[PDB]
Amino acid sequence: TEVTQTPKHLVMGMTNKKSLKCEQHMGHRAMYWYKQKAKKPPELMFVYSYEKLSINESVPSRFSPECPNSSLLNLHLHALQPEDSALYLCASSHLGLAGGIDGTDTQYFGPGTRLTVLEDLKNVFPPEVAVFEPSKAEISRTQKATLVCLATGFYPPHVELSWWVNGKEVHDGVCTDPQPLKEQPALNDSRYALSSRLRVSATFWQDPRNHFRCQVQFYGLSENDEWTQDRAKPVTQIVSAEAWGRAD
Amino acid sequence: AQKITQTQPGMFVQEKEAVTLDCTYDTSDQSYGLFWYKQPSSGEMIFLIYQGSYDEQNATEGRYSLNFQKARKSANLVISASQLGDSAMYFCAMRRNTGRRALTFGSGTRLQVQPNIQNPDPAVYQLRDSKSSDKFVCLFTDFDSQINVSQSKDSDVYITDKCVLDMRSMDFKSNSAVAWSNKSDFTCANAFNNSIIPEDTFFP
Ligand SMILES: *[C@@H]1O[C@H](CO)[C@@H](O)[C@H](O)[C@H]1NC(C)=O
Ligand SMILES: *[C@@H]1O[C@H](CO)[C@@H](O)[C@H](O)[C@H]1NC(C)=O
Repeated sequence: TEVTQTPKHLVMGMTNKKSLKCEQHMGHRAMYWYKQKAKKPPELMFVYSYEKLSINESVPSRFSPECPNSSLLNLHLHALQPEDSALYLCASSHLGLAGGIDGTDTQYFGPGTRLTVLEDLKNVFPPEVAVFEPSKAEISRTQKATLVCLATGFYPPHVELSWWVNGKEVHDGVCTDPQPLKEQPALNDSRYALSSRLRVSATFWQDPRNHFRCQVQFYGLSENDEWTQDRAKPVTQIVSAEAWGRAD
Repeated sequence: AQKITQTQPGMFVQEKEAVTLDCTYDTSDQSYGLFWYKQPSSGEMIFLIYQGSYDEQNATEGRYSLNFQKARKSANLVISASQLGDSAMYFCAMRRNTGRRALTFGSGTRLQVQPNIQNPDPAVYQLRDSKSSDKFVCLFTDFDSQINVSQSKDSDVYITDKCVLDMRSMDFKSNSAVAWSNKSDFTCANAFNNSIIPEDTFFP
């Protein structure tokens, strides 16, 4: 009882060809594509009724949608432009026949394809990670210890941060910035930074056999892409920083 | 055509209090439906509540209710007993009932749910890098949910938003915000120097 969409992230240039997939298994016969630019509302692109295009909101031809089955709506992409960077949202809803019942045909949305389209692939950089240890003052005054992890210098701004303690991912006592932060706020193609906090008891941080790892999953170029620099090709990758609990 | 207006861009509620997010609309078609959807950090659009234009039964669904006044063209969302997971971008939306039922979305209103700070201890601590001992960050923590953290006017000093941290082991909640910068003049004493900070804030 949900809509799936793949890929969840996508970085392309102005030459690549790619395709977004949308799938539902509720029996819905109305399917929809919406485009959500950053800090803007979602905007209709396409509507399909019974697998046939009903609405095309003047979407430029380089977007080529397609409905091979009732459960599946594709969007084929080629020759995109940087202004096409957006969150592409799939939706679906019941559509009853003529003279049939009129219910609340609520639209249910997929999780969306985060799409970044670059003028040049030069712009893509992976995060640098560092971990900062809790201060003696904090432990002495709160009997608590707050680690901070900080990812810096990355582009595009879609990364996934998690904390791993003694090998197992933790969720309690975590706080991650809901949104990244521009490092050069006056520039079009700014690189980005994101910070997270993990807070534990004073004893736990002082236990020197406890490991703390901050993990940043970066979404960048895939293997089919063509890198043209002595820098390392920024493939979808994991960058990490670690710290040992210490006796102080 | 259909227009949605959400005047407020951002809201705050204390945990367990109710909040009202405002929405008015215009439509030419006299048969329509009003929607609210929520968008967490994750990025998905979650259906909350629906109100058809001829219901004459003000809508309610879980902790959500809909102040629907057609004469005023208002469709406010009331969220009861706010929980910390309620923080997200809330979108007012509308469709005609007569055609393909495509939604038009408002500009959206961000909601930030705040914890009731059990015992404030506003401090600004300094945290050292585990690799190279010189680089550092500044952590402003444990203050009351009233306090606002402001971006630096300077563009080379990065200041984080408010973040809400829940240690379910401790049954304890705290606010924090992070500051860092590569200028040699930047320290913890001046890091938040253009945000209104409680006077007793501890700087070890
Ligand atoms: C949608 O409309 C635009 C403008 O009329 C047109 O160029 C484009 O090819 C159309 N797309 C489809 C899939 O019909
Ligand atoms: C919805 O709530 C408003 C209060 O803002 C009330 O005046 C209105 O009558 C309610 N709608 C219905 C259909 O009762």
